[PDB]
Amino acid sequence: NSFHFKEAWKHAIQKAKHMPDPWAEFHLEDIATERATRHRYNAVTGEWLDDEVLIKMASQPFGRGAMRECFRTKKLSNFLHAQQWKGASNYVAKRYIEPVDRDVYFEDVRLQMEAKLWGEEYNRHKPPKQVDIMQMCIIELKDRPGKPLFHLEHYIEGKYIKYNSNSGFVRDDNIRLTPQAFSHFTFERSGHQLIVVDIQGVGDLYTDPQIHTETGTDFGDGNLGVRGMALFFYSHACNRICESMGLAPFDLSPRERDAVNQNTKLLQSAKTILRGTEEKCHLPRASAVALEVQRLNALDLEKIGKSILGKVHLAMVRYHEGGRFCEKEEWDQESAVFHLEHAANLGELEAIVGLGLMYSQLPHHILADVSLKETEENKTKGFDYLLKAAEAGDRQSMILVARAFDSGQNLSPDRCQDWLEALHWYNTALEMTEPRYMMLAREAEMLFTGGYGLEKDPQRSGDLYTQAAEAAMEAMKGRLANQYYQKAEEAWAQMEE
Amino acid sequence: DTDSEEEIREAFRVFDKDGNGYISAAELRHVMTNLGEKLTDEEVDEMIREADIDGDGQVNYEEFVQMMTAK
Ligand SMILES: Nc1ncnc2c1ncn2[C@@H]1O[C@H](COP(=O)(O)OP(=O)(O)OP(=O)(O)O)[C@@H](O)[C@H]1O
Ligand SMILES: Nc1ncnc2c1ncn2[C@@H]1O[C@H](COP(=O)(O)OP(=O)(O)O)[C@@H](O)[C@H]1O
Ligand SMILES: [Ca+2]
Ligand SMILES: [Ca+2]
Ligand SMILES: [Zn+2]
Repeated sequence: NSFHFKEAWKHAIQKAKHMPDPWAEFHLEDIATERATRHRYNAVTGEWLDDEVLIKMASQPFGRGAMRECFRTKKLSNFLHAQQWKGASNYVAKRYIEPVDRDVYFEDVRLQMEAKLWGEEYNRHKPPKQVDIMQMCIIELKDRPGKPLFHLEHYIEGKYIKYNSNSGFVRDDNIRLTPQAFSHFTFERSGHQLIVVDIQGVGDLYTDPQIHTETGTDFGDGNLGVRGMALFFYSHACNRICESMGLAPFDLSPRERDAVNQNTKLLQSAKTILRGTEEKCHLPRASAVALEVQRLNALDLEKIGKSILGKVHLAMVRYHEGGRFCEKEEWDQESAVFHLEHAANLGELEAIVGLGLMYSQLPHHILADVSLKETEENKTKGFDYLLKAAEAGDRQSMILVARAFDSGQNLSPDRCQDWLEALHWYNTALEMTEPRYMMLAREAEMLFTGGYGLEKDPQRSGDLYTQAAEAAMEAMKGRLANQYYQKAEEAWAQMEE
Repeated sequence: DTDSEEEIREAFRVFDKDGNGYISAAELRHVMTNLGEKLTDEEVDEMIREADIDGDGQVNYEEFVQMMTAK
């Protein structure tokens, strides 16, 4: 009921009344008026409102980026009752240089409005400096040839600064903490489902942001998915705003951790100081591997592929292997193995298979050119990873564990040859989908002789030789099927003496 | 009374920098800094808080009118 700042508002209103139009010398009011339909979006309700607007747009662009060109525009307000063109606000109207689908504009609007919602959520935690993402809408010029669509936003006066990109770029010159902390906050608060990066604008008024999502299916072509998240966390050095809100640091390797800690002195000389009213971070997740394995265990439903953080670490591994973090320099294999270990501990089946093959001194796909040192601990670890992958549904790992229990090949020294277990794994492989008749004949041999815990079973040996003969057929191996039928008859002949 | 209302709507558009219908703390900071007014960030956040009756962290047009048309 009391207002002690009314005169501040009114003094500002008077200062603006006598403020010059920054675009006066471009004479946009002299441009022939055009008619357009404005589509504005509400992201909480997911609803679109359209109206008819009048615009005066420059004929030539004032700037162009990689994807869009920008035109200076004046537009009459529909909130005011009778505004004249002398007082119309200034707007930036962006158009894609290469022609795109009409839905790209609406998807970009949804992206920007979602980023704005996330900025508001960040503000609700009482940060030292609040943020805001500018609203962006669409104007359709139905009288121009082709009925072109333009993105429309308000013109922001001041120094336009790019604080970070969507691919790991970070502005270290006169480093600021709010943009990076906001991005990390969006990563954690969304439960690792999205991250808002490409923070750029005037001060803390942001525009043209980018969102990386878990699925990577929405928000256009700038959504690099978990890979984009990795690109952020390879360069993000958590500052005091991150810590004041309880954001766990991302697990970086020693090399990467030192490379991002090299700017800790500049981080300490930043101007953004905390007050203490900063609260702690729809279900949020922490960025640390320990807390994430605690959560995954708390799920209890013994699982694989249930952590986006593991997928981020796997993306880091693949980026290291592809040469994304090294210059025209041998790529860092130790840090790649670090992030592969982390991905494996977080339930990434590809990482588990890769580490099982690497610790077993076997050929592998991911990080193919990396060969790990051979130790007994590494042999046990390789067999354990292969067994975990086999119980997780990997057929290659199932066949390898079967061969380990059969012949001893790649079997951990702490284990023993067990032909019943090898039969179990052979059959688990055969019921999933090297050829079928080979494994069927191996089971038939093992049951014909017996050993290593398995008792001689001529009946099942003959049955499996018959199955292998029927599998040699359906593969154009006639003589092989004939030999398998002969071996089945041999196995059965022992039961009549 | 009619042009006062139009003036109040004009005054709201001065601070609603992005025209979404809500004056945020960042927008007020930007507008104050651009106009040469000398207010600290704490004073800007307190202005938003004072006019924020609903408690969303922002000032809508209704609350802006309540603040402008005051005793
Ligand atoms: N509201 C604004 N106020 C002032 N300058 C702006 C505004 N919006 C954009 N600009 C300027 O226009 C330039 C180009 O537009 P912008 O980068 O947003 O689009 P883009 O071409 O889609 O970008 P990208 O190349 O990153 O995909 C920006 O780098 C910025 O300098
Ligand atoms: N996305 C939206 N959906 C519905 N109404 C909106 C939306 N954004 C803004 N408004 C309303 O429109 C008013 C501003 O209209 P107008 O001045 O014509 O827009 P602009 O300032 O973008 O040119 C705001 O005060 C608010 O009431
Ligand atoms: Ca606003
Ligand atoms: Ca409000
Ligand atoms: Zn951080």
